[PDB]
Amino acid sequence: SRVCQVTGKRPVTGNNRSHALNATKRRFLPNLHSHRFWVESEKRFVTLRVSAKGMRVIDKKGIDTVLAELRARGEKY
Amino acid sequence: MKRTFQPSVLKRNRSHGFRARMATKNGRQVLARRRAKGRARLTVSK
Amino acid sequence: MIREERLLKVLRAPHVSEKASTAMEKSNTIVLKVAKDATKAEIKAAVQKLFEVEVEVVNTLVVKGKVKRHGQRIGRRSDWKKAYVTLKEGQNLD
Amino acid sequence: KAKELREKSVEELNTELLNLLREQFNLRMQAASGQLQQSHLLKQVRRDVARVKTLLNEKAGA
Amino acid sequence: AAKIRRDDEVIVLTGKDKGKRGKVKNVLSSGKVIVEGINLVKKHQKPVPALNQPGGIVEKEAAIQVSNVAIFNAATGKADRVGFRFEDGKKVRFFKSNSETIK
RNA sequence: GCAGUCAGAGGCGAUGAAGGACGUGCUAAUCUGCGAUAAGCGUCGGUAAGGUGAUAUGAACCGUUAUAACCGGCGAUUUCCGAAUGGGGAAACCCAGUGUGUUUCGACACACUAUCAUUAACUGAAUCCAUAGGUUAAUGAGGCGAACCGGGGGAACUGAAACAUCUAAGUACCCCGAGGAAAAGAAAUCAACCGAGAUUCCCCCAGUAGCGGCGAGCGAACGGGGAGCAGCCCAGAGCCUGAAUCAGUGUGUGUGUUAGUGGAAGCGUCUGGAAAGGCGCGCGAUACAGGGUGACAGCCCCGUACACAAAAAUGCACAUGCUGUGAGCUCGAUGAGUAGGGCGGGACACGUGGUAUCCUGUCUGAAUAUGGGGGGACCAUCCUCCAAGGCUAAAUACUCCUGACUGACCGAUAGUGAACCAGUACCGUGAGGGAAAGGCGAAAAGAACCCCGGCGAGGGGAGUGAAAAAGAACCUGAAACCGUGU
RNA sequence: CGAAUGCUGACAUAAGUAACGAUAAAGCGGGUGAAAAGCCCGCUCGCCGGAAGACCAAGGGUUCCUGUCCAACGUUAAUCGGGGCAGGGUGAGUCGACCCCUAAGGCGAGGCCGAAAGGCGUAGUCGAUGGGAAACAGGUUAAUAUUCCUGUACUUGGUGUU
RNA sequence: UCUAAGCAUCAGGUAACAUCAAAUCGUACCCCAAACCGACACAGGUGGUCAGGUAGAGAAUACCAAGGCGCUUGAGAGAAC
Ligand SMILES: [Mg+2]
Ligand SMILES: [Mg+2]
Ligand SMILES: [Mg+2]
Ligand SMILES: [Mg+2]
Ligand SMILES: [Mg+2]
Ligand SMILES: [Mg+2]
Ligand SMILES: [Mg+2]
Ligand SMILES: [Mg+2]
Ligand SMILES: [Mg+2]
Ligand SMILES: [Mg+2]
Ligand SMILES: [Mg+2]
Ligand SMILES: [Mg+2]
Ligand SMILES: [Mg+2]
Ligand SMILES: [Mg+2]
Ligand SMILES: [Mg+2]
Ligand SMILES: [Mg+2]
Ligand SMILES: [Mg+2]
Ligand SMILES: [Mg+2]
Ligand SMILES: [Mg+2]
Ligand SMILES: [Mg+2]
Ligand SMILES: [Mg+2]
Ligand SMILES: [Mg+2]
Ligand SMILES: [Mg+2]
Ligand SMILES: [Mg+2]
Ligand SMILES: [Mg+2]
Ligand SMILES: [Mg+2]
Ligand SMILES: [Mg+2]
Ligand SMILES: [Mg+2]
Ligand SMILES: [Mg+2]
Ligand SMILES: [Mg+2]
Ligand SMILES: [Mg+2]
Ligand SMILES: [Mg+2]
Ligand SMILES: [Mg+2]
Ligand SMILES: [Mg+2]
Ligand SMILES: [Mg+2]
Ligand SMILES: [Mg+2]
Ligand SMILES: [Mg+2]
Ligand SMILES: [Mg+2]
Ligand SMILES: [Mg+2]
Ligand SMILES: [Mg+2]
Ligand SMILES: [Mg+2]
Ligand SMILES: [Mg+2]
Ligand SMILES: [Mg+2]
Ligand SMILES: [Mg+2]
Ligand SMILES: [Mg+2]
Ligand SMILES: [Mg+2]
Ligand SMILES: [Mg+2]
Ligand SMILES: [Mg+2]
Ligand SMILES: [Mg+2]
Ligand SMILES: [Mg+2]
Ligand SMILES: [Mg+2]
Ligand SMILES: [Mg+2]
Ligand SMILES: [Mg+2]
Ligand SMILES: [Mg+2]
Ligand SMILES: [Mg+2]
Ligand SMILES: [Mg+2]
Ligand SMILES: [Mg+2]
Ligand SMILES: [Mg+2]
Ligand SMILES: [Mg+2]
Ligand SMILES: [Mg+2]
Ligand SMILES: [Mg+2]
Ligand SMILES: [Mg+2]
Ligand SMILES: [Mg+2]
Ligand SMILES: [Mg+2]
Ligand SMILES: [Mg+2]
Ligand SMILES: [Mg+2]
Repeated sequence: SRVCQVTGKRPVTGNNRSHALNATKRRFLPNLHSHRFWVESEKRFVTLRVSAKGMRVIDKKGIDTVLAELRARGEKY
Repeated sequence: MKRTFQPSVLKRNRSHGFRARMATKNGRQVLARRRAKGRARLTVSK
Repeated sequence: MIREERLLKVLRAPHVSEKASTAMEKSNTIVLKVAKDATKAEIKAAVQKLFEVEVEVVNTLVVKGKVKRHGQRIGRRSDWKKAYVTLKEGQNLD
Repeated sequence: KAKELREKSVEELNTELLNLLREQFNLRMQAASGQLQQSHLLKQVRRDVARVKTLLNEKAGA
Repeated sequence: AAKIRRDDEVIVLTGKDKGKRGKVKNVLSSGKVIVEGINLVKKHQKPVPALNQPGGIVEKEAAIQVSNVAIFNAATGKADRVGFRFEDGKKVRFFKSNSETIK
């Protein structure tokens, strides 16, 4: 699915309100990409399907801190 | 004149039988309906 | 060797009929009433022990039950299995 | 007779289980023809197979 | 649990045969005793080829309610009732009149 | 059948379920029961003179002072299909592999072998170390079921006397996950210069303040009265060392539950087919709740008020040994891609309005106790509070099922669709739809025997019964409708 | 309750009227029987004969064969019947299925994809309507036969030898 | 039919002979029809196989063989239509 793998973002649903306030159902998709991350301790690359908000988290916390959260979550990479 | 019911036991069983009514999520709810209603004959299958 | 407890369940009754009587006095054939899951190697192995008489060959058939009516109500008789055991020469049976 | 068959062994209740089934075979053939006018004897042997089969499982690890 | 038993002598309380003493012959599971001699009815019995009955109009015994009799007391000559006490660690029965044990 | 009240129980399943198929009798069928030990086997208790389930007789037997039968506790056995799990499949079938014991060498019996998840050991590529992967092990999951509960998605008819904002309505329906309840929950909450002190639920406030093509409609809070009550832990170092609490295992010990035990007291006459009725004279009641008995019974029977009971298994409670978890003091820390912001939507009674607050798809982004949030645009002062980590009982919601009791609820075209072998017969390829059908009599005493007739159907006598125009096409027996006689 | 082309059951009317389902067609003698245009036997006559004969598959599911019965069923009567009731009847190494192999197509360990449910698909695993061993003639039952019996064969596997 | 890992003095191969085995299921009856699909004992529908005589080009057609049938209301009369 369109699920970010660090944050856990996901498609959410809303409306397309027009100028006459007609409401039709749409979705809001998350800004997902796939990206190789160099992990210095293991000395390899890791591909993750991560949002642009989630690439900014690995900039803040570190890739070793992030991947520890996904093991304790029970999620595989 | 040819009428709409032209019987065939193999096609009787592949399309409406017990193992067909177990191979999908919706076909299993057909059997759960007919058990709570109380059907003696639960499928087409002899 | 089939176990002695299985050989005591294979045979059920003798079949009585005009055709069953005719083969006994012509073809040296006894016509038995056997179990439904019995097999030709057990029908041969239970006549050769419990009757003490040698068998040539076994011919089996399954008989299908009849649909009857108990007044207004429908019901059906059970299917059973029927063996034509061929005895050997000089072999008479109690 | 499960009070009485309890004073026996696994060696005997295999011999004892084997003589009721010889007896059961000669009752079923006798009731196939019109030669058994005592049909309370089919039920007695079949109920006594069960007492011996019960004592075989009480002995074998129960 | 039961009061009237197989070979008691009863006395009938209601019916066409009120008042006649007699021995019970059996008790059925429907709450009905068949008492010897009392409730005699006539059945037009149909003959059959087998089973060796000549067949006629037989007079025989019919089932009466257990509630419609009572254990006759031989000493008093009346209908009396039945109680349950324990003697010798065994259940017994006695008469509600004069409190003497049925034996 | 229907609607409730009071109290249980709130699940079942790889130790193979729900639902089935096939078998199973002295048995031809169907129903209930059971599973190749097949209307049943053992044991431990209860109880007993009568029994061997139903239509439903018969035959063959068992039992009477205690292993006949029945009732309850704990066991035994429990075919095949079904999550079905060794592979496959047109459910109830088809074909094995491996290992272990016997084999009169023809062959039999027993056990194991799905998948996923986590964990562990043995191994193990490109490629050196590695790693992906590979192979065995142990432990867990899976399926079904009434509503209630929480979350992921989410209509239209309709109303507006048309209709598009709005309504219907976060309703119907689909999906995921629980539990006996769930969820919520210990203030970055309100108040208003006085103060209250988590959550849930009931009554007021109140059709109020407001929202609204300011239309149709939608609709609070503040504060008050009640139900119920409860507060703690971690972002962590010394001193104390098993002291506070919770579960688990055990054991004593109550109290229920699952079979049971005794239980009062009435007769004569009249009518009648039959007395319980009428009329006389009596007795019981801590019991005149109820039911049956040949018409209407406190006293004939079953019970009822009351008084006793458990070898065994088990629920909620107490007490006691128990593994693990740690009280208390002492100083110290104080939840960052977070709060706020721009954009697009959703939630708030509040439709973007002058709109505070909450959630976030997208783009950004602090201060950190001297600091920060809220007080309905916004600012100063004052007040109150400490977000970005968790846990928590009661009051609240519901009924597939169990037991007892009730009704100005129904009485067979009603009440369940079904009082009756009904989700059956029957109709449809299927999903699915879906009936009609209750009453002899007190008891079969259910009509021996003779007669006409085809060894018929049907009728006439006889007999049974209070009644036979109560004769099985059976209580009563209306109307339409059709006849014979005057 | 009198009406809603109301709902269910009963019962009228037309009316003892239309009709009795291919215009291939019947006649008589005898038998059975309570009863014979229709059943059985006999003799004649007519119709089909690339079918209206014989053998199967699919579908059905005992309709098969014999004895008994004529209420209902059969567009009439019925002694007859595919009707009621009871009994009997289906015999395989070689026929068919199973089994071996695959087609279209189906499912699908992991995998990739998707709010959930789910979608597609690799290895594999199913799926005939196609490929893969072998038996003939005569005789026999009321009802089965390449299966039973008589004669004469053939095929594939396990075992033991040399 | 060919070999590779393997196995090498064992397997296994293949020629003769002897021997045992070939299980389980279906098998009746109808099948252009009164038994299947059409509410019906319904002038309808329904795949394959076998293919005698005389005439004939013929599996058309007429008459026949083997074989099977006269189609489950009949009797009269001899108007209109
Ligand atoms: Mg809309
Ligand atoms: Mg043979
Ligand atoms: Mg066979
Ligand atoms: Mg009985
Ligand atoms: Mg499977
Ligand atoms: Mg399996
Ligand atoms: Mg398979
Ligand atoms: Mg609308
Ligand atoms: Mg509209
Ligand atoms: Mg409108
Ligand atoms: Mg909770
Ligand atoms: Mg204050
Ligand atoms: Mg008692
Ligand atoms: Mg009493
Ligand atoms: Mg009485
Ligand atoms: Mg009366
Ligand atoms: Mg944090
Ligand atoms: Mg924000
Ligand atoms: Mg703002
Ligand atoms: Mg916004
Ligand atoms: Mg932000
Ligand atoms: Mg804030
Ligand atoms: Mg203000
Ligand atoms: Mg904080
Ligand atoms: Mg907190
Ligand atoms: Mg009704
Ligand atoms: Mg009535
Ligand atoms: Mg109804
Ligand atoms: Mg049907
Ligand atoms: Mg008569
Ligand atoms: Mg009456
Ligand atoms: Mg009447
Ligand atoms: Mg009338
Ligand atoms: Mg009326
Ligand atoms: Mg009116
Ligand atoms: Mg009317
Ligand atoms: Mg008329
Ligand atoms: Mg006429
Ligand atoms: Mg007319
Ligand atoms: Mg006319
Ligand atoms: Mg006419
Ligand atoms: Mg005609
Ligand atoms: Mg005709
Ligand atoms: Mg004639
Ligand atoms: Mg004729
Ligand atoms: Mg003739
Ligand atoms: Mg022609
Ligand atoms: Mg039949
Ligand atoms: Mg016939
Ligand atoms: Mg017949
Ligand atoms: Mg007649
Ligand atoms: Mg007729
Ligand atoms: Mg017939
Ligand atoms: Mg073959
Ligand atoms: Mg697929
Ligand atoms: Mg998968
Ligand atoms: Mg494939
Ligand atoms: Mg295959
Ligand atoms: Mg084929
Ligand atoms: Mg083939
Ligand atoms: Mg034939
Ligand atoms: Mg045939
Ligand atoms: Mg034909
Ligand atoms: Mg016809
Ligand atoms: Mg036709
Ligand atoms: Mg003319």
